[PDB]
Amino acid sequence: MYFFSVDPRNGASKSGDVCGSCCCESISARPGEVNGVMVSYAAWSAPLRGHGLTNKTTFEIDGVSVTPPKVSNAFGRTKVGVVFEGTLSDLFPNPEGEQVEYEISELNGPSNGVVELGANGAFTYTPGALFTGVDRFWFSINGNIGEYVISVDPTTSELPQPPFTTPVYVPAARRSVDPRTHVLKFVLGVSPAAIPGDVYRLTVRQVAIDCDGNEFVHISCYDISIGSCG
Amino acid sequence: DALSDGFVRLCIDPSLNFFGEGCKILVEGQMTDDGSATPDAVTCVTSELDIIERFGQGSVLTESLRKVFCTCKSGVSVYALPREDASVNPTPNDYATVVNECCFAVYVLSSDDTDWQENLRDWIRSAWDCSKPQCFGHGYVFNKGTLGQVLADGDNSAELSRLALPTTYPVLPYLTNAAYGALSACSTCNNPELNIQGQTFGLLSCINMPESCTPGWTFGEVTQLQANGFVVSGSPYIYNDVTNYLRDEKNRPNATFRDASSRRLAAATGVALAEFLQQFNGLAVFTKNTNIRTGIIGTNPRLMLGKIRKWAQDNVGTLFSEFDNINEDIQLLTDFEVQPKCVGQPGIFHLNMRYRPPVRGARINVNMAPALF
Amino acid sequence: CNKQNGVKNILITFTDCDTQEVIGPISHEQPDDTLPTYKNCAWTNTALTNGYVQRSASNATMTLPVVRDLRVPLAFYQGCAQVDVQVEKFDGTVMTLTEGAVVEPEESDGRSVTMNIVASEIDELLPP
Amino acid sequence: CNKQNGVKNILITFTDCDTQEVIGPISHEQPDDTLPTYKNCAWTNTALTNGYVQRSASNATMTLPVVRDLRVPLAFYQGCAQVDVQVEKFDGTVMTLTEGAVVEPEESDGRSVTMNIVASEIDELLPP
Repeated sequence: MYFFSVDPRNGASKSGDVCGSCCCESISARPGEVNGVMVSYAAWSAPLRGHGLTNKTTFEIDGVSVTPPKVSNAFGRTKVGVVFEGTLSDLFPNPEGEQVEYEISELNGPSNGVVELGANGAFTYTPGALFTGVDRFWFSINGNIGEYVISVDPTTSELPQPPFTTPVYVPAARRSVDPRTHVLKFVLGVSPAAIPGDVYRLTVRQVAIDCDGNEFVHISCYDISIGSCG
Repeated sequence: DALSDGFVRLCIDPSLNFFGEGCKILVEGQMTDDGSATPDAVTCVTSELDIIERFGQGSVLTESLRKVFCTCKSGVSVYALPREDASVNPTPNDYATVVNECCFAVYVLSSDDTDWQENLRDWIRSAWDCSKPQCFGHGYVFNKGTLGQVLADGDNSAELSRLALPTTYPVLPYLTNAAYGALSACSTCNNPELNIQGQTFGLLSCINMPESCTPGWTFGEVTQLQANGFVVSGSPYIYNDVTNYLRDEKNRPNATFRDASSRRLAAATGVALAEFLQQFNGLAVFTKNTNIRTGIIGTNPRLMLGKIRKWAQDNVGTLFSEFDNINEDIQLLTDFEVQPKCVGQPGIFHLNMRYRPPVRGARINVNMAPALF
Repeated sequence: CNKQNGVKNILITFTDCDTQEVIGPISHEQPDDTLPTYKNCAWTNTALTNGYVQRSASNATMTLPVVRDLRVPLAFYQGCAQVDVQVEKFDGTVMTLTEGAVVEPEESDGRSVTMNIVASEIDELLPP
Repeated sequence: CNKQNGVKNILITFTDCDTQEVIGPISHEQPDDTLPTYKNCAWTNTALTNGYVQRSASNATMTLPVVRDLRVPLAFYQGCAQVDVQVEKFDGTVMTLTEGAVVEPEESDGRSVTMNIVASEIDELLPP
């Protein structure tokens, strides 16, 4: 669990501005992990004697070094109870001539089904009986990692399309704030397809509140460094 | 013969390096097609084996690099960022990706694109303040034209030395700029303090300018853009080797980071301070009831401040000047108190120190008064 | 005011002058009520005549009694190891010392030594 | 301040009479309490009979003990290079000697040399 103490935006910080520094904080992450981050706004919100923070936090993800992926992702659809078939060769546009070692990691496999990988870029997915939702599984074509999404329908018409989860993301609703101790908690999820060495930037906009209901904004920045083996 | 039982291995070799080459210098410019090299990718360049094969016959980068190798031939592991062609000169912004962790001290850009120069400035700056493995280094670039333009084609950017060139300057700017940067780099590898100026040390060797009887910038316009930070060159020697730094946030009068030497010294002190602080790793920090127990490797903020002040007061004289008030400049602003026992993460002990480079020699204006008896 | 005289923390770092291996910084405990002594000025004076004085160069000294730590060999206290010491009093003062050298070793009994450290300069941090 | 007999700065500049290389001006530190000693009058005197004296030509001498700087070779102090020395006392006096030559070198141990410098003339500055 990461723990950060926020700039109090008082004065001493960065000798006023003379210094400046304020280089965004560091967050080391590993592809596949799902960690938790806490930030203590006390040093900034304690002098502002009022009703602490509010549940109006905002996040943003932008990549400063991305290394676009080699293998593309894919989406498929099927009904409940009926077995699904698919190929795994048309997802790897190879510029050079080489061999394709298809693989499905047992760690990041499906959740409500079973997949049998074919001998030549094929796969058979039997979904879990008496189930209707979405399913994902992560393939490793020649080392390059990608995800395959399957939508099982409740046999009636159709299910919508999920948004193909990003390398780094923050869960939709898993954030919280304790107005008693001025602490904001959230989760940081790293997809198994994030390439080591890439660097993303996360900016957090948190709003406090005075004694009468007005607002006080604060913005902070962190660099998520996608590294391998820790 | 002898030497037929081992215990000696003669390795006669006319060419052989044993100097722990250092001081990397990145040179960047335009190529031409024939250069068999990947555009937009930091390339190492061993020696003058590849003249145009991977650079290009006529490429400005080729000629600049040639001048660079001419100036000095020792200890500088030259590099290259061969930007492609487009006239609308190419304006890269890629640098962050392109030049990754590798810490090139001296940057040499061969162009007059204010945009390109500004981008290089930004990269160097973002390297100084932020960036992990704290890189370092000054940037060298030229600027040519008439007073008005050159005087108004430079901001308070301290990360660059803008060699000013007259509109009639009868040389290709690229050559002179490259030469200057190269010489500075080669000289300041072991010792940074050396002010590259005047005739003796700062005489650009490989320029062979055609001797004339009238300069470009005359005394007036010179005196003018010496207050305004520029690197006026008179073979031609260099003097007033300063950077385009005139003003801190608003209080214009400021002379700390004027001389390039000051900047290089600041870098040398940064790396030394880092290697010093490295000792303060993997130990305790009793910060509530400081009573460090017998037989434990521990410290408290006060002892830290003590040791820091000690180191500082020791290094006084060579790395920086005498602190006016050492108990104000040094400050080990910590945050440990915030950190609760319900988590282990230590390590925010930021330190902020002031800087006043060692005072040097300058104008010694004399006034002789002849007389008789 | 002037809170009680006395020492609170004593830190010592040993560096063997042969293998350049470093140990510490370790804490220590006073063996009795006496306190370490100091002399900061690196220039002693000598009484000349008629009020004048000869200002020559000299060394900043420090005398410090400590209880031997049962994991550091006794030789490291007797002057076979370069030492860096730091003392902090109750009133807030701290005295740091780097590249010290134990001079004039005195015979000890194995549990309480009195080291006569000599260094180029001792630095203070007069309390806030 | 006034009334302090002692040295404050000692500058030495070495020039090799073989390769014409220059080193300095490097500062030095006194090894003990002895001060550098001087003689400015370049004319020695000899006691004749009945109040007279034979005024002959002589040199300006200087005796200077200094700690060898671990960057300059020892040979430069033993009379193998031309030296340019310049001293300043605490009371303001500063004595300059150029193009001196170390005469009659003495044995040394490697850390404290005693130079007997001979020169044509020494100048004093006589604090205001």
